[PDB]
Amino acid sequence: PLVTPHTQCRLKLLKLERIKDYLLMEEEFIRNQEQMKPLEEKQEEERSKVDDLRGTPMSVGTLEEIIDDNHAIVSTSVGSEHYVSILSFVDKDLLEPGCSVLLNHKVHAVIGVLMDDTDPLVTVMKVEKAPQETYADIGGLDNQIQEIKESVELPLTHPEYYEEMGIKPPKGVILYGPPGTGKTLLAKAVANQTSATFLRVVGSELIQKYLGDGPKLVRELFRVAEEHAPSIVFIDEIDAIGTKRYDSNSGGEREIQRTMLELLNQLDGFDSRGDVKVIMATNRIETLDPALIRPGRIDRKIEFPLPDEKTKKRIFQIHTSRMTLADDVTLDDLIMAKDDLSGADIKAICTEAGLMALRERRMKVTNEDFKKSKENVLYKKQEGTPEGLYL
Amino acid sequence: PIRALDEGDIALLKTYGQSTYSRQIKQVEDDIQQLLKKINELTGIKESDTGLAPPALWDLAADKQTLQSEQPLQVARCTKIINADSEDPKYIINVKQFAKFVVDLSDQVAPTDIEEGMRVGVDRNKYQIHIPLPPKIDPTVTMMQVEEKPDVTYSDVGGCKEQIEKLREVVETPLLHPERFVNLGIEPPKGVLLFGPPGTGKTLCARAVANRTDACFIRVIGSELVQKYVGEGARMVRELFEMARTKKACLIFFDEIDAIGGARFDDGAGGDNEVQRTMLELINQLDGFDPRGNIKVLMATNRPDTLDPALMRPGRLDRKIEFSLPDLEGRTHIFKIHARSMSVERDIRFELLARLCPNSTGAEIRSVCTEAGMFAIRARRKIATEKDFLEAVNKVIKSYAKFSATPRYMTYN
Amino acid sequence: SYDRAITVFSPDGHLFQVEYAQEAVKKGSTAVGVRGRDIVVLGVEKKSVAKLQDERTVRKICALDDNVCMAFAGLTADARIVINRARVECQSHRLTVEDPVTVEYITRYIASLKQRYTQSNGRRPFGISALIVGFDFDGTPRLYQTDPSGTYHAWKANAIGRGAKSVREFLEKNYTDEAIETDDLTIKLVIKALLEVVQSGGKNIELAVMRRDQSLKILNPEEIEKYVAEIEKEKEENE
Amino acid sequence: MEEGGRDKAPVQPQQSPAAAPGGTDEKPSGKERRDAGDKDKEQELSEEDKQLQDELEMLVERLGEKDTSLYRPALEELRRQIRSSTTSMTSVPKPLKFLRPHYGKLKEIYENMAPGENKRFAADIISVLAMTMSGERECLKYRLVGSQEELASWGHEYVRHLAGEVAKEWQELDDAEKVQREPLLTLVKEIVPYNMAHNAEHEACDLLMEIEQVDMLEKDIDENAYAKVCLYLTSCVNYVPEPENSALLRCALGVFRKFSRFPEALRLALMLNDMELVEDIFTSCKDVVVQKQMAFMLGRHGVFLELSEDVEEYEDLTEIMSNVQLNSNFLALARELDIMEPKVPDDIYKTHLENNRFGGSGSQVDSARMNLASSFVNGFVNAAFGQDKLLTDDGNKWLYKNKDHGMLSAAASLGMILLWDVDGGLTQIDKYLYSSEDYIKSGALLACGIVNSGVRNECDPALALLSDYVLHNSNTMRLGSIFGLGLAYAGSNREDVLTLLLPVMGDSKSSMEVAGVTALACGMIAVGSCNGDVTSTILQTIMEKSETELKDTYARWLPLGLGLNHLGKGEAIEAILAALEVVSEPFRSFANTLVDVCAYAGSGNVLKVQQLLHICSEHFDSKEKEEDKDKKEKKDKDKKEAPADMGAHQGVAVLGIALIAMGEEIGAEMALRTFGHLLRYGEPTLRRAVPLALALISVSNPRLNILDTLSKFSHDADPEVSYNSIFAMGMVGSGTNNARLAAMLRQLAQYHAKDPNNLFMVRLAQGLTHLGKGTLTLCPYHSDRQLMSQVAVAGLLTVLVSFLDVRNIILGKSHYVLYGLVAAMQPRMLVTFDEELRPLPVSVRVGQAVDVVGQAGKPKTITGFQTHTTPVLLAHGERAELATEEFLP
Amino acid sequence: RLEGGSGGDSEVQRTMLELLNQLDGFEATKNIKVIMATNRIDILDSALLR
Ligand SMILES: Nc1ncnc2c1ncn2[C@@H]1O[C@H](COP(=O)(O)OP(=O)(O)OP(=O)(O)O)[C@@H](O)[C@H]1O
Ligand SMILES: Nc1ncnc2c1ncn2[C@@H]1O[C@H](COP(=O)(O)OP(=O)(O)OP(=O)(O)O)[C@@H](O)[C@H]1O
Ligand SMILES: [Mg+2]
Ligand SMILES: [Mg+2]
Repeated sequence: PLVTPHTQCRLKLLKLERIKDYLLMEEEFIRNQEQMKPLEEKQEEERSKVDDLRGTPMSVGTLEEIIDDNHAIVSTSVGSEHYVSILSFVDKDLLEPGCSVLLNHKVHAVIGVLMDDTDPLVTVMKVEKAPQETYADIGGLDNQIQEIKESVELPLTHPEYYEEMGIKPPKGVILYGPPGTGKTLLAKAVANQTSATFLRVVGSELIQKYLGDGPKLVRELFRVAEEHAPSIVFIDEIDAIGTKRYDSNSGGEREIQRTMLELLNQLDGFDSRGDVKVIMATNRIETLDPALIRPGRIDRKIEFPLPDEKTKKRIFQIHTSRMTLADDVTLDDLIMAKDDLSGADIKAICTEAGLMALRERRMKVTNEDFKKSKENVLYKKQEGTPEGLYL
Repeated sequence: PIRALDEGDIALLKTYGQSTYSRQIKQVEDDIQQLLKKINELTGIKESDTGLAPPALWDLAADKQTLQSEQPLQVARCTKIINADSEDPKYIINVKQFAKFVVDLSDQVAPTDIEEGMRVGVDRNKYQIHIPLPPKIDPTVTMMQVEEKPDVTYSDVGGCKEQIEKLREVVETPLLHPERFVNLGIEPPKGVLLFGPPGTGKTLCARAVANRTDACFIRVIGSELVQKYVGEGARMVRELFEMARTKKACLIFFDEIDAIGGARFDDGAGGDNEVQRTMLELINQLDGFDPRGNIKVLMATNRPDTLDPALMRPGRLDRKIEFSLPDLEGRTHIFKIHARSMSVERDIRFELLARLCPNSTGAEIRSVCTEAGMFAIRARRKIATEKDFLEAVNKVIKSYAKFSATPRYMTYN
Repeated sequence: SYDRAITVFSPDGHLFQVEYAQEAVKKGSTAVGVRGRDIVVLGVEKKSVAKLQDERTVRKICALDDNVCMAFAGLTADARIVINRARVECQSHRLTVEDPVTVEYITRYIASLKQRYTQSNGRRPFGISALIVGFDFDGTPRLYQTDPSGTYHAWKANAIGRGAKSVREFLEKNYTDEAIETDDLTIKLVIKALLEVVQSGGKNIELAVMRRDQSLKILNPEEIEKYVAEIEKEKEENE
Repeated sequence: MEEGGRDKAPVQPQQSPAAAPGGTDEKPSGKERRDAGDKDKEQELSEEDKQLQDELEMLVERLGEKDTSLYRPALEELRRQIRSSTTSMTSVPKPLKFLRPHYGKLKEIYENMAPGENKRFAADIISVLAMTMSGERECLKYRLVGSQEELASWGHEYVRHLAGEVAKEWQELDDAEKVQREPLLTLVKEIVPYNMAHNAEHEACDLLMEIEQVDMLEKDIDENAYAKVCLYLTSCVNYVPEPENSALLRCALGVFRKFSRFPEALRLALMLNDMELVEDIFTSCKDVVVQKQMAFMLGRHGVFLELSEDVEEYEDLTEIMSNVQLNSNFLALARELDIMEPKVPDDIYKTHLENNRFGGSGSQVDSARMNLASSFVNGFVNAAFGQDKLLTDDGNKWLYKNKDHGMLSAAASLGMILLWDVDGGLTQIDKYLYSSEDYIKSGALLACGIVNSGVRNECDPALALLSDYVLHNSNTMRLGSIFGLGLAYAGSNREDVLTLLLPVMGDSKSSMEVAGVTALACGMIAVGSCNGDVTSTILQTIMEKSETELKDTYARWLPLGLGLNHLGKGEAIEAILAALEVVSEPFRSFANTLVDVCAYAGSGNVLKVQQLLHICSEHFDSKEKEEDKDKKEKKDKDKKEAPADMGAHQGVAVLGIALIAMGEEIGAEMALRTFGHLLRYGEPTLRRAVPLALALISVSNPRLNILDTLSKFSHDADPEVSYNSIFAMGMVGSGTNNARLAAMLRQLAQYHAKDPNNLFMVRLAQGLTHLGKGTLTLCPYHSDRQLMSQVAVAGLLTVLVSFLDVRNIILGKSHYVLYGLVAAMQPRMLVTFDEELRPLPVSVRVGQAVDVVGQAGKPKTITGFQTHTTPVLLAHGERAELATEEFLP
Repeated sequence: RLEGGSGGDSEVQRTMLELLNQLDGFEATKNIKVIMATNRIDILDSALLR
């Protein structure tokens, strides 16, 4: 992530060709690795007959009980239960009733044991790519940047400060405020610069219709996060997962309400927790369940207000990084004159003014682009409130 | 009158300004992302190796014995027996998934141990009984017998000198002195509900009695009772209330019984039907015919208003212990619990801190104790001062509890 | 939850409908005021003329008696009743007792009239806050303030309106214990205080002073422009 | 689509150049005046860079391309003015008249005759007219000429001054970030004759500006971070005179032309050392120019400052040599007893207290080889004045109890207790010296070289350790005497005691470990000349190693001093020297990869890195040259630690996947010493990737291979929270991971991270990036261990006292004459700023704020404020001079 | 987004939050463009109008 000239300079032509040099050599070295292997023994006769000892259509079974005389009991998908033997090379130390095993068809015998057993709905929610830029991308939020770093990055990088006072770091963080402020960016910048793994949850993702399929996916969600790295979980749009827990008249409302009541249990209920951090985000905060807002579950409440006349300059500066800017413009024209508008408004102004230059056959962008752009973006919010009663 | 695109004017744009390094820098970034892919499929080293033992011990088995245990060994199934008839086998056997057969015993059996309701090994071809089995134990109650001590002493539940006193009477005292109840002529209650505001200490009292129990203690995961199949959740209730009768005096802790049934209604003709069958099965094995004897039930909830009056009846839930907020003497004891194990100044007072938390819980007090040390890491200190806690009270409570009353305060001094 | 009544209490002892009246004060234009050695001064901001009206009917600074002033915030309707009522009391006091009216006596009348106006149901309280400035009580300069709850109170430098928290924090680091003599210096303190306006256009400041012996002296936008020039003269020492 | 009606320019410049063949002949006025009316108007419709779409430039050539093909060549009688009207008007649209094979024909309109002063109609326009087109000429057209035919025709002759005025025009029009476009122009034009381009561009830059030097100045050194061998040879010496001739910032000479010492010429920086002795200005820049010249990148400068001004201007030499060294001892004496230091912590051993209740009882460990590691509770913590009377009684008993190699080891630990000392360091040894034993005196007198290491004053050039050496008829008296003095005089390149210790090589007394460390002792001294050392080593190498096919005591020690005597030059003559000198059998051609890449410390020479892979890649090699593929991988570890993190991410990407993944003996035995050589800072990417292969011990191999990778997994200094890994692996490492073999090792790894609170700079990067070695002192250890049997006997000479080039620690002191100032410094996560808007904010981590002797840390360019100007070198270096000036109200 | 209680609707919002997020979630999509057309400008929600 070092393309730091950020412009059409020969350095970025030199830097990226270095990256081309190392990856081509990494290709050619592993190309030589599968080339110059004169070693053949296959399996020195042991695993080769074993791979022929097991059946070729390997099937999947489920343990019920363990009769340890090398002759146990299993269960199929339909529930057909078979007094099968153990056909060796399996240590009887990691097989428990519930752990799924590997079976045959002709004799149904236990050949291996199936590992990791993840239902392929939670593996979709496992992020592999760092999407966007680092903390230097966003346009100045540094009082609240230092807040989220105290609970996520700093306890993982340097947990020597906390043992000197015996204080565990906070676990839950709410991001709340008006829309268009930077909630989704602050999660993506953390997921960029991190060392542990990352999990994203899009709102109504853990909602199904089979009346028990809802809460069952939540158990496997925290199970995967606990079994893997000391990592964090980002669950966004939790306004569709909690509203004050009232009792009413609809029957599909309860399997909604029950799944959202056992997330409470997995979070800060019994046993312990492990090193799992949870980051949650909404637009509205007052319509939530007060059982989730209490500390023990969430220890940080972070406001994201609409910007000022000072850090707004940093918003216009970053979104006008790589565009040909004519020297006629003043950034403080649109900032000081109008004092209402979000950070997502400013990105729309910079894109619209660039469209106005091609609209009148230009490359550079003058003040007259921003005069028409600041109009056209802002005409989507109504005229006003009250008349001059107050003075 | 605004139109500014024509195919000739397209060729104006992509030649003006850095014609030298435009594609020269771009396709270098393009084919390296292609090369990010072409490394990955060239590696291909996924390697989901499992099942295999260390390859230095099974060598004796997979020489001939594995081939000796293919054709002579049997793929026999297990079943259940209804009954038998005299002078003959005449064995009537079901599967509950397959059909019901009437079969013969084999030669390798003793005809005495073919008692009714017994799991037996059954042939696949002629379906003869070969091997009788030990009875089935339920697999998921074994998963939720705790077999583990969570470490919370009664000295950490401060502010609750009387709620523990009520809870000591029901759980601990008949299990250690079952004399004074009989020697006066009373009976102890058998069901205690816990209700009140959240974060008040519901889980702590349940976590602390799992420490000092000297008895069978069963945590019950609440949403395991709700299943996909019809009647499956009601069968899970039964296996729980059978094995409790086997051993003596086992403890069962439910938690958030708001989820497993709160109200019985039917106006739109449907809804939470399967939840009601599991919930009413819980009732009839709680009171009814065959009283349970020595089974103590603890429940805890945050929303006690929305529960069924069938559970509100004493005889099922007998003692209503509620948790409130500690007045002042409770909170001053709570600060001394959660801040004794941290590097503080040895001269500060805590009663001034308990003033400034008027309507607060035990969770909110601990959040102040954790936050005050976080201000010490904002600066460069290793001990907490008085103003560290005073800023932490404004950070936790006053940042969310009041914003109009603090600046415009001049109605009260 | 429970407010919707001026007679009910909260479970933690509050009157939210009284507290909501102070929220209506924060929609008003800011007005500041200090006292000095002899000359008291108060200024208002946010004139914002709209190209088609006469500006002598939008006045926010009035005089109750010959030696007491008034500046307010909130909404314009409720201020007109309080101003017109206070002119009667500061005149009927002179009839019953032949003295002139002190600046302390008229603020207790405004607070007590707003007091009983809060107690009875079906009486919406006044959503205004006022500044009473008068060097009347035997050559002594004073300034008080009010509150929609009905609590008269004395400061030495005051700010109200939309943005009072910045100005009141500004004056604490600016009001010297050195008394601002050479009273154009004290007037330049207010123009420096009102320089932190919501937009600071320069020509939206209406400062009104009183030399404690004459009547009210409304400043013109040529003398006030001279004081805005010398504020930029002292600002040249930053480089 | 509102076309039509206002298409004036697609009609009349569509007709009048179409009437130009209709009015060239038989119309002498219409040939000229309509051309001039075409020329100025097409010139005028391009000068505003606010209409890129030109109503002529992509409207006329639809017929005008076929016109110009019949107007410019086919006229054949071109006048003196009509060529200045044709070529001035028709060389403008030719980048867009023609497609991508324009690159051979930017001349068939232009270079018929370049009309006059082509910037006359191209001055105020940035690049739309011809300046992009000028770069198109220098890209392809000049390079094919200047590939072998630089000295050539008009394509070079006028093109020189044509590129001269264009390079002036980049810093003329707007003076924007197109300043850096001039090195984009100067290096593409005549890539190898860059200096022939730069010599005109040096003098043009000297008269260009004195404020717009510095961002182009750092643009050069960013391009000089990696190049070809000849480009790094060329543009670094072009970099030198710009703060010498244009400006006189000039305090960036000494270290930032140590950049240019080894590549261009060793005497050239000595002529720049002469240029140091020219600009003797005042004292303050002179002071900190010569602060680095002793113990920051090299020593050996104490012979050139005893000339005719020996009062104070040349009496800084001994002050540089040992007094500011002793003022640095006054840091560890005064300032570091003040911050966090009593004489004996001695309690990282005591931090193993909670283990005795973890699982019942304790007191089960009674291994005698743990008592080797018991010396490092006293040994490592007592660096920088951890002086101990009777706290060495754990040493004093175990010295007189058993363990002859530990008698040498505990005696060698006394030199680490008194490090950087000359005042009373020998007096501490003398009371613990006279025991009349072989092992006791050979460890103590080797430690005497450690005490005066970095001093190089008159302590014992041949006094003590030469008299220790001539005592030999026997064991380590023969060995341990030559090692300490070459360790002490490693910073020097003195010839005399090298010739005193050359008959150690010429004795042919066949003690093998003595001759091996003899190559290591002479290797630490010199890096340049004295080819007779290369002669002396290979004579005994051909005598001894030819009559054997055996252990790496031959191989790990004897070619290594050859590589240390020829370290750091990418000339590739040293490979022609060494590899053709030892043309031999392949077990002696193990040494082929040593002196090849020891001259290749750090640069971008990726063509070497592929021959560092492709020759001996895998081959599966049934136990014959497996040492060579490890040592070929050993030389992959360097040429990776200096490219300032550009290849470090690529190094951890390759060596994580390729070897430890799809390897064998190369990966699972040796390939973790990269991480024990790449960085010593620590970060949880590689710090957690090593216990992926360590918690999985993979015990089927001789597991001390993987437990060697345990050992220098803790080869990251600057103490951390890594105690969680080592103590928990020490808990499983007591019973399992047998305490007979590595109970020394895990606690060697445990006790080395908290060596001392401070003094962790062992990582070969000073100022920003220059080497300053540590290489000649470190690299023997990672060459020493990649096997076994030196965990018991022979490597105990090495494993204690191998690397001893720790150069202090932080950048807090002020030294303003009386040394009373402390100032206000502001420490931050390091710079990222390369080219952005004007005043580029230097850093980003504003939270930390100290005043005085605060730590260095991994990426810290610590700045200062409060208008103290800090006008010393403006590049840091931990002995700032800090004058005072405040003329800005 | 209306209130809770037995009013408004949850499930209409449950679908709406996914439309609110598959084009503006953690993963930004490319080369997919949406067109929305309706009257009643002031009564659609102020989270997809941003
Ligand atoms: N402080 C900021 N600096 C720079 N860019 C910003 C900032 N705030 C918002 N943006 C812009 O807003 C977009 C991100 O939207 P944001 O993270 O505000 O969504 P959100 O808060 O999740 O909105 P919603 O709550 O409606 O889903 C980015 O494209 C970014 O360019
Ligand atoms: N009376 C108390 N004394 C000391 N600590 C307390 C007390 N009450 C609560 N706490 C602290 O608050 C934390 C959270 O309390 P807990 O979650 O047990 O409350 P709860 O009533 O069980 O919450 P819920 O009703 O949501 O289940 C506990 O970890 C405990 O440390
Ligand atoms: Mg969002
Ligand atoms: Mg609880």
